[PDB]
Amino acid sequence: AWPKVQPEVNIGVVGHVDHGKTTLVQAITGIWTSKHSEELKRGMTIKLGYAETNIGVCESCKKPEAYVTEPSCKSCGSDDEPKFLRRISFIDAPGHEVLMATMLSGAALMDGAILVVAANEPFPQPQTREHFVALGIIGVKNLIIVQNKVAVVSKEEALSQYRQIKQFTKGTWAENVPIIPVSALHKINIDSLIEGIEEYIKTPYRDLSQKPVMLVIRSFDVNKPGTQFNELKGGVIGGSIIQGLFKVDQEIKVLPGLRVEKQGKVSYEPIFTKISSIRFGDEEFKEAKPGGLVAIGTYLDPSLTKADNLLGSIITLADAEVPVLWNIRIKYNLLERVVGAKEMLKVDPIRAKETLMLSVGSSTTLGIVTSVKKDEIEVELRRPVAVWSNNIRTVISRQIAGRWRMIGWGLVEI
Ligand SMILES: Nc1nc2c(ncn2[C@@H]2O[C@H](COP(=O)(O)OP(=O)(O)CP(=O)(O)O)[C@@H](O)[C@H]2O)c(=O)[nH]1
Ligand SMILES: [Mg+2]
Ligand code: NA
Repeated sequence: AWPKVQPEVNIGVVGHVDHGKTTLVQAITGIWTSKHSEELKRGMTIKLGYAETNIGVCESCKKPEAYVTEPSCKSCGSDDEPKFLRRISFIDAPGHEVLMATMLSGAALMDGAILVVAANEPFPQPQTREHFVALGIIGVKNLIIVQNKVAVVSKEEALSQYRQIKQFTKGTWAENVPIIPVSALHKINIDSLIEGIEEYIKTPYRDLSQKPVMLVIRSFDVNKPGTQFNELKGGVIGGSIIQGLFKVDQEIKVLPGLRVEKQGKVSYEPIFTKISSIRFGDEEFKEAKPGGLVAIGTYLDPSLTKADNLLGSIITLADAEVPVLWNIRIKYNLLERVVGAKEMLKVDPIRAKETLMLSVGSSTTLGIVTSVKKDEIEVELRRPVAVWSNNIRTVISRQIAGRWRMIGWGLVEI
């Protein structure tokens, strides 16, 4: 039988609005990632979506069909069990331009990515570009480009767009990135995509001796309403471990922590707690490593974790030394153009006292520029940010025409 293990790798799913990211994840995993009522109602991804699957291979059968997502080789005429390869998981990002920040958050959790390009829409759409560039900037470079919805266009049209994609990636880090055509909705050529995932998105090496750091994207109260107080379960915090590993019963802290109000005056203080449980999907474990989205059960009052209250926090061991900063210095570079805009726009240089949006790990924070130089800016933040290492990538956004747009990136210097 196949072992029950945590996912060992995170694959982002990005691309322009309605190009079929969520349906693609469903075609691969059998799971629809949209869990929130507002998402199902409006017909869009809003929060980061998540889904897991095992990946195996039928060793006597021919590829790519030999690749499977369940322990069966019957589809190639074998009664033998397929060889288990690994468990993988998907970080399903929203495509809407207004939700770019959320994509950025998700990108901090990705080991690799699939860029979904609809074959029946003109390439390259604004968020195709913005997500692509974001991936490059952040360093998520194990990329597969998927042409989705090919079953509604002729082979000729698909090939025309394929040529466009090669032209686009030529001269960039993605020049030799593979392009794989599928229909997510009708489940066509999915096997080729699985094969591509095995070939192009290897599980990266993990140095488990590093200090444990988890980036937080979820937090919730798992109690049913009208639950008896003496049966109230502790708050749960969800996210991905980007380095090291966590274990049940470890003393941990959430940084920057909780918002404290003292007569209108606002500060943040670390939340200290203890790991009471560890879960990936429907399975419980004793330890949690990079790869997958983990649910950390704690002894926290559920009111503290309710409704993603802790989104953008990090979790570390209680004794870790981590700067929590209300001002940061960033060694930066700007893009030439606002790639996410419908109409072409040049990026203006950073101006003093300008308000910018900074993406750091899973966090998104507004700040005011207090110093501008050619290679460096300094920023006074509205809320503090936890900086767990030197030279963490940040992505810089500017409000253009009422919309926050990515305009550059940098390294947080401590
Ligand atoms: N014809 C066809 N339609 C598809 C395919 N994949 C998705 N769609 C359609 O596109 C629409 C949006 O699909 P969805 O998977 O939600 O796209 P999405 O990119 O996740 C939307 P968002 O950007 O808000 O997260 C749906 O009507 C869906 O049926 C496909 O392979 N072929
Ligand atoms: Mg979606
Ligand atoms: Na990564």
